Amino acid sequence: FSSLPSYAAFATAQEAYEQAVANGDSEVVLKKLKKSLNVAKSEFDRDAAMQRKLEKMADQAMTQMYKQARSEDKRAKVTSAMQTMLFTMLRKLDNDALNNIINNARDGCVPLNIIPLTTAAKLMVVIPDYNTYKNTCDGTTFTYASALWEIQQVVDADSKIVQLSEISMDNSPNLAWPLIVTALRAN
Amino acid sequence: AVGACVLCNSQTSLRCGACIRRPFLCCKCCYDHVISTSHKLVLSVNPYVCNAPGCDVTDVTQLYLGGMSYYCKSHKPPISFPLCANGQVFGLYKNTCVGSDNVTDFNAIATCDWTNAGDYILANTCTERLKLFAAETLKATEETFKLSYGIATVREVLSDRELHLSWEVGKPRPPLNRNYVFTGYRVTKNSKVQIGEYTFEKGDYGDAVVYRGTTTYKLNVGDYFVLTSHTVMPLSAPTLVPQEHYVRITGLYPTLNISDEFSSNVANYQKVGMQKYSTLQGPPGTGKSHFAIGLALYYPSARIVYTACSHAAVDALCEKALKYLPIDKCSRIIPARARVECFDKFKVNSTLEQYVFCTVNALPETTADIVVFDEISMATNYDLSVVNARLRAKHYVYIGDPAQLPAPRTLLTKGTLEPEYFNSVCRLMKTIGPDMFLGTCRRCPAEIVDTVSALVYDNKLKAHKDKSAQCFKMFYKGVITHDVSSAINRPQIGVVREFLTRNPAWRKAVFISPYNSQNAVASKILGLPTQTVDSSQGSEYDYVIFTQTTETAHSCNVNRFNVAITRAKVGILCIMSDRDLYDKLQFTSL
Amino acid sequence: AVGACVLCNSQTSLRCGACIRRPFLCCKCCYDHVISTSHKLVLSVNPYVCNAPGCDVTDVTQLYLGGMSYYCKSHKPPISFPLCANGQVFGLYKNTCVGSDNVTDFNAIATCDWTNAGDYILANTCTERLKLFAAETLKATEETFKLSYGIATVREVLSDRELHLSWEVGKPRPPLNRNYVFTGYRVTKNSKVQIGEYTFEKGDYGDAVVYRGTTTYKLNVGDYFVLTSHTVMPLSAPTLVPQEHYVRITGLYPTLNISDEFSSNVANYQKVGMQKYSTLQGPPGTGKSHFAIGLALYYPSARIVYTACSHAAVDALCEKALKYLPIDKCSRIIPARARVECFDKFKVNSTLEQYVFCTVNALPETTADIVVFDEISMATNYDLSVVNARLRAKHYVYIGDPAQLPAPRTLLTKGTLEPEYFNSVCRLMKTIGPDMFLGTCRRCPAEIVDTVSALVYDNKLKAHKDKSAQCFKMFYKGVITHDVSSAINRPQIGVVREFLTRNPAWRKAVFISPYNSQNAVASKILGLPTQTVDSSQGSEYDYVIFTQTTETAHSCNVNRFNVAITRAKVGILCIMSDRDLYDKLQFTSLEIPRRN
Ligand SMILES: Nc1ncnc2c1ncn2[C@@H]1O[C@H](COP(=O)(O)OP(=O)(O)O)[C@@H](O)[C@H]1O
Ligand SMILES: [Zn+2]
Ligand SMILES: [Zn+2]
Ligand SMILES: [Zn+2]
Ligand SMILES: [Zn+2]
Ligand SMILES: [Zn+2]
Ligand SMILES: [Zn+2]
Repeated sequence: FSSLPSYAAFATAQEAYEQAVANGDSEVVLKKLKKSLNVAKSEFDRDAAMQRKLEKMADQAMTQMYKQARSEDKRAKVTSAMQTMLFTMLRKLDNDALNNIINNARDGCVPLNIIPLTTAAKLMVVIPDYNTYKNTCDGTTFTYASALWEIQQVVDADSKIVQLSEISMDNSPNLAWPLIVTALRAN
Repeated sequence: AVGACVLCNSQTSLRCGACIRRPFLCCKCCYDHVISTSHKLVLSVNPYVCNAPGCDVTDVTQLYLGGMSYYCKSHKPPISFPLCANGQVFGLYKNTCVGSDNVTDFNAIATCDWTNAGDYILANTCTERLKLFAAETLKATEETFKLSYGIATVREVLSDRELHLSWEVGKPRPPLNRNYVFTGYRVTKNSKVQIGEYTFEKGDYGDAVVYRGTTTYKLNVGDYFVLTSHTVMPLSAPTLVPQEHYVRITGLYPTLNISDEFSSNVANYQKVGMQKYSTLQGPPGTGKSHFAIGLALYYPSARIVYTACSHAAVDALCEKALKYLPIDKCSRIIPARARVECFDKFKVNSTLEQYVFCTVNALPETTADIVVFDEISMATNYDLSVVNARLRAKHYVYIGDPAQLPAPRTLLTKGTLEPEYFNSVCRLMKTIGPDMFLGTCRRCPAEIVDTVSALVYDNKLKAHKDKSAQCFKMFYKGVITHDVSSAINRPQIGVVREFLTRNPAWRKAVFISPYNSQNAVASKILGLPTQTVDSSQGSEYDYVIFTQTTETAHSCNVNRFNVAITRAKVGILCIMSDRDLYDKLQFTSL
Repeated sequence: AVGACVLCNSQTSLRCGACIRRPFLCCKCCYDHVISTSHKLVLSVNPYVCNAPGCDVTDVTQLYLGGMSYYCKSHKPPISFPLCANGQVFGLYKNTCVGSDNVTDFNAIATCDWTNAGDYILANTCTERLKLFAAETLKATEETFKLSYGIATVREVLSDRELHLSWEVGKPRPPLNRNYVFTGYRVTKNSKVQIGEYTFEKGDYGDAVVYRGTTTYKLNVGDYFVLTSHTVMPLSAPTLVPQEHYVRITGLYPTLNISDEFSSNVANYQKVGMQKYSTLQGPPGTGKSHFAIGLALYYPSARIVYTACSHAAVDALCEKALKYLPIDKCSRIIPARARVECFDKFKVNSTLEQYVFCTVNALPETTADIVVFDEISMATNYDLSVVNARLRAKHYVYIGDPAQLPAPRTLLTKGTLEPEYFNSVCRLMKTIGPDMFLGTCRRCPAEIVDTVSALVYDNKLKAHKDKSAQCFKMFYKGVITHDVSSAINRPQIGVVREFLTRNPAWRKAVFISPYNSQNAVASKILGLPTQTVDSSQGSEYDYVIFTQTTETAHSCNVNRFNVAITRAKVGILCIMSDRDLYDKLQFTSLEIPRRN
């Protein structure tokens, strides 16, 4: 605070006080100087305290209000991301089998656990060992859930392609053994 | 949500309340605007009101920070500061408010009523962004006005296609045409549901109106048809792209030895190529849309899209392109409504084509290589930047003629508008001249070009064909309603009906009537090829019939008549009511 | 994350953000640099700008550190404190920083534009660490300037190796050279997938140029070729190896009396070993690389490395070694790089062969007993520091002529560089002397050797094999069809068209020329395999065709003429307008119709 009315009034009070001190006037003049100095101090108090008090509240209001603007921007970004994910996900399902089994239903509501059971287009099978591999997906094709599936590509744990001819009793203890078998729907 | 200012374009996030479009303003700019205008409402991350519920002061002149919110003096907390800054308004960003003073024009933009030509001419003189904002707010004003239109408190219905219309008292009962959109609302103490997109045109005879809706019931008594308004979207692209000069061709594929009428225009086509764009300023009838198809013949290789203002012009363009260019490389995009018919022979809205056509309001947001636009006079500056935003190509072509009639602009009821100030492009055309010009009206023979060049145009126009000796006139007045009910001259219709037999090849002469009621009643009586001027804009016919109803600022317009006569090919017969206007031309009277 | 002051070697944790290379600086050094230059951006362990939300106060002086974070003056906490004060800047090692006096030159290099010759001489004389920093930032500026050119797009597609270019109007078109590869970006529905790098070559015709691409993908209209970027790695090892001497021949085993054909340099071979490094100056076309092969044969057991700035030069050196040095020999120069076809002889990286020959662009960081560096004028201090970092031997040889073509320095638009200012090797050779001399241009005609001796030399060059058909056909320069920055002069070939079907014996010639694109126009109509003046300096030929361009400052270079005709062995013919040089070159000039 250096450009306030109290600043100027205290400055001229000090000018008068120092002028009369250098003049060396009566003690009553000294008392007048002391009174002027003291009223200049009090006038300078609020004009150098109130503005500082308002400064902090103005600054904190600025900070809170910037934070609110940032919040709104983040909200917009997440909304756009969510809706674009929904729309990009839905467009890889509409097999007519879905319409078929929805219409055949009595009102429309069908349990969730059957939708991937009937309208799915690809099957993934995870296998613990060779013995289980025997009595399940044996040969180039097999059946499960009342349909025909033909094997297409087989990978190991480390995501390396494994040839079907390598899967055998004697060759078994040479592979990572969560074997993943991916297959398609034979119509 | 933060942006730049407009006058100073500094980064800020303040908006005005009373300003209808609510634009971004900086601190100093907003302070100036609220000091000058009567706008006493500012928008920010929150509205500005006296937070005390016992007060409802929204004026920015006085508002006191009540800790975190705004207060009046009667509710101002002790330790609190008014938020009217030192000649600014307190808020988002103050340390980067660049100064700019051209606020007075901006204040006037948010002030005037758009009833005086000074408003419109001043609008087309400010900063680009200010021009866009003015066009946007004008469009919004028009939408608000047309919203406050008639509420047809009807009472009777004739048929499944025909009904009786009656209206309320106080609001403007709008005219009836296929252009407008209406819908009835079932007032049954509830269920005020839309009855469908209902269009309306006046019936054939008497107190009869023909009604057609998207759904069609047999309408009841208590309903009403209110005109709703469509929203206006903001835009960012410039109205006009900058010019750049080149040296060689800009990558276009020619066709050697294709035609002959356009090898002379090959120099003009290359002049277009050596720049980012080019325009066309010439009289109607003389290689306008025809300078177009040959130019396409010069470089018929790129995948392109075009359009036009109205439907007749684009349909004629489609026919011309079919005549010259191969059919299966061109398309015409149609709208969803399509209540007004179009080229009903071509591809039904095939956006996947090499040389595409469409209308102004149904343009897609794809791009092309070149493009041409029709009749800049009929268009505003808003749609120019609209197509600039949605479509961005490497070459642009614009056609137009200042002598043509401009867009309606119905709110301007005072004075005439100079042809240059029709849009920005017309001002540029009249100030810097054309890019290429053609002046020899080819469809009309020498007598018509002589009449138009002697009377309204400059004595420079010429033609290629001699007089066809099919000029005739008529002057007797007739009687009209004189009390609203736009003028209808029935005795002239009767005399035309009685006479026509003597004129053998005039049975299919294109009848002209700018007034909708006369336009309908003429076809109702006999069935001539009825037409209006507005819809004759950019058309052309062997046999035409023009009919002047009475005298008025509309019917006495020089531009209206001269654009009406530029559509004569081999034959025409037209009538007046005005003496000196009858004497002005240089044809045979009879 | 910490380091020693670049101007004090004082440990510190401060680097100037506004400077390019931002090395470590002591508090006093950083204070001086920030208070002198407008570089009000210092990168400490964290940036320094205000931590208040939305405040972008940048100047350190305006910044005050507060509650464990920096602040603007407005957001200052109740206990505030300025950063820049007391002649220092706050940070670690603050009290223990030493301070030196190198503020002015550091500011100059941090603010110079490298366009004027002052930067090179400054970098050629300044402190060793300052030399390294200047070389690093010089190459960085060179890379950034090249990275400001225009993007090449398509106008239409012709074939797998033909295509019309559609440059952006208003952008500097990069020269369609071999060393100009641009990655091909095609954009579809995004699918902003690169299609590989493509280099262009202006054929004998229009915009459709013949191009070589890394991949054989179809050239689509929706594809362009953006410039391929480059990076600069920091260099720490010094440029010049310090000069040492030894009383006895150390690290080298002398042979007795073998290879007497270079007995004029055997005493020189021993004295090179008794010093640490011994540069050698040899006039163009002199017994260069003959000293090298003699020294290599004199020390067969010692491991030796050849080094040349040019791929053509190192190819010439390796061919000379193949002809002379026994094959215990290889030239591990370039695996697949260097569009100019370098060796095709042996391994590129085995590090088991003895006489390993290489180039800076693929130097292996290994060690040998000795190493010889040739063509020491066409290189910069950056590459010298690079090669000194890569290899490290017991004795070093830097053979080169100051009177040759220096490094290109395409930004050297103001003035030029003296043969002493080309690099610090050139400086050391030209301050006190190359501490060696070998002048005998016997492989070139003695007549042209004498004329060169009368051109800019002091008649100290002697040779043999005089005259023959030496001439200079004085044909005026015609129309200059410079499609690229370099000037194409086909009317000069307009008289070479009468030097193609007329000469019964002048067929095995190597046409040298000043400009690269006027060599490209000879490559358009190939009367003989031609080479640019840059591929000269190290391999000579019997006949040399020579056609110049208009009287520009490039073709008129006397050193260019020297290095161009020193590749001739028996005869020479030059096509210049020849306004002044036709009188100093003592050849029997001819005309357009007089060739018999
Ligand atoms: N050079 C020309 N040769 C023959 N006919 C022309 C020529 N230029 C224009 N036309 C005729 O003009 C008609 C189209 O009108 P136009 O001259 O393009 O101006 P606008 O279409 O705006 O009135 C076409 O039917 C065409 O026959
Ligand atoms: Zn306002
Ligand atoms: Zn502003
Ligand atoms: Zn209140
Ligand atoms: Zn710096
Ligand atoms: Zn230091
Ligand atoms: Zn701050």
